[PDB]
Parts: sequence; structure tokens; C-alpha cells
Amino acid sequence: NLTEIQEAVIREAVGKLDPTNTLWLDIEGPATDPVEMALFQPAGKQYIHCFRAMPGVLSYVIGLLPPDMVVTTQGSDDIRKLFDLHGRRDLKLVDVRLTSEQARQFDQQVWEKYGHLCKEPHCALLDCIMFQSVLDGKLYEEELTPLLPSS
Repeated sequence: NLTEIQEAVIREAVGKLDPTNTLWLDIEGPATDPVEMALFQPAGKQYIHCFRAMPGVLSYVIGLLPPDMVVTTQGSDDIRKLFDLHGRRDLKLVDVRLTSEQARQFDQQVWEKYGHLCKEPHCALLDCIMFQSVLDGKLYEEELTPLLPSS
């Protein structure tokens, strides 16, 4: 349901992910029909990002994640269900459960620095950067390389 070109691009992007490093996954919208999905590796200063077909891309990405890898999210009740339905029971999930208040610690700085990648406002990619910043106790402000160019 994806063109072989799309599949080859996605495959190469996922292949550049390093399994030994933290990997964030965030989905905006219904699990079966996302509007946005983002994957973010702070240590490798890289991300995969795309908006509104989406279900095909998300499924293909899940199928390609490295074996037994730890995925970090801000809530994975449905992501767990998706993983499993796609034959990825081996993927491990961690939910970083910042309170609304905690998650806003670096909201404005992150929007200032990275808001152009998405342009009280929220997008999947920046949420991950914001949460990682809270964990680091300081603003994430590295230069980020997209791994997956807008098709």
C-alpha cells in the first residue's frame, strides 16, 4: 500500500537509527490513522517526522524498528496495541509521565528553537524534545538532522 520508493526511503531512514540510544516515539491523532508521527534520538541528533498514507508509514516503521528495542513515549497504551498487532511484541515501552506543569518547563524555549520544524501549540516532534529537556534538566538545543524527507 506504499510505493516501493516510499518503502525504500523509509527503510533507509529507520536504518540510521541507533538501537543503543534513547528513541522517542510520539503520534498525534488516532493510532490507526495518525495525523503526525515523530521519532527522535537526542544522542544522535536525528529525527524522523511526517504529517498528513500515514497508516502505511507508521506500520512500515514499526515493522522495521530494531529487535527488542526500548521505545520512549509520553503514554503508550495504544502504541502497545499497535506494536503487538503488527507482530512486534518484542519492542519494549517506557512512558515518561511528566505532569502538564512539568512538561511546560521548556515549552517556550523549544518552540523558539525548533518551532519551524512544525510551523499552547503542540506537535509530536517538539513534545519529545520538551520531555527530553525536562529529563536532562536543561534545554535540548543541538542541530537536528531529519532522516526522512517529506514525500
